Amino acid sequence: LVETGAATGVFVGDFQIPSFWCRVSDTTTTPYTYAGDEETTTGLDIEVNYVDFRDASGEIVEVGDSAGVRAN
Amino acid sequence: TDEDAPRVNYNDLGADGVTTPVSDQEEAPSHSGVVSLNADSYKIADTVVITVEDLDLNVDSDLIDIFTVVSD
Amino acid sequence: RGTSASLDYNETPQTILVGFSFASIDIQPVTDEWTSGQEIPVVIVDADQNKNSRADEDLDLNNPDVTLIPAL
Amino acid sequence: DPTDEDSWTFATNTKNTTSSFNVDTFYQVFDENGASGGSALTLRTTLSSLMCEDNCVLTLDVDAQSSGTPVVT
Repeated sequence: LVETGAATGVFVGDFQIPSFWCRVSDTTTTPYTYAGDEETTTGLDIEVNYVDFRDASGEIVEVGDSAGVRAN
Repeated sequence: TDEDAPRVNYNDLGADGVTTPVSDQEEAPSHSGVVSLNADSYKIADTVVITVEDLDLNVDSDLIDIFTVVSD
Repeated sequence: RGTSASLDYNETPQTILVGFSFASIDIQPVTDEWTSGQEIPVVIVDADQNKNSRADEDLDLNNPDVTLIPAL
Repeated sequence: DPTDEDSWTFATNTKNTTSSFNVDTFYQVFDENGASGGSALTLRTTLSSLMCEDNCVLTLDVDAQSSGTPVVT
């Protein structure tokens, strides 16, 4: 995440969607336990989650956005 | 904000000869962050761009502020 | 990509941001049809090959530090 | 120098944390043709008395985000 200006307050990042990915079986262990087979990303939703340590009142809240990966 | 707003105090010797301070305060609000994704649908090998509009994440006015991913 | 350094003179720091640039290649035919025995220009625009702002640079095969060369 | 080409050398590492170390400025440690041109003599504690107002000091941070890979050499 890179701030657009010196004091703009807007952060931008980017990356490229892969054809395959490896699912996490159990998130309650460190390190995570991974599945044994790759899966296509097509037909799965993609989401980003941001955690604001300080909202308009100075309290912790989490916000997000979603989108769909498609194929032809 | 309000009674807790940061205030600068300056002790002063007045023209009437009595010592009377002068002061100013300014509120320091916090901001609700939003996160967004540039498109509603992506396809394989499409560039996906993430933006976060949180003014509170700017910690320096001279330098670009950067946040990086953890690999541990 | 995305990481930076900070250089300071006169108590005003400046970031040195590292980034990549999208390239564009385009053959430019002088008239409607490219016929036998006519030179037409080929133009590449990639800021990643401009590694010196005070010098003009050539895409020489023989130099290992030129990472990309056009080919037909 | 009004007649010559002036050369200055800086210690700029702002993360050298050794107790003895300080960011400093030196005058004519080299020439304009990259020769010796003399020894290096401290100016850090005298810059206040030579009319320097926040304008005689160079500092550098090679890895700003402490990612482990230094950006500048």
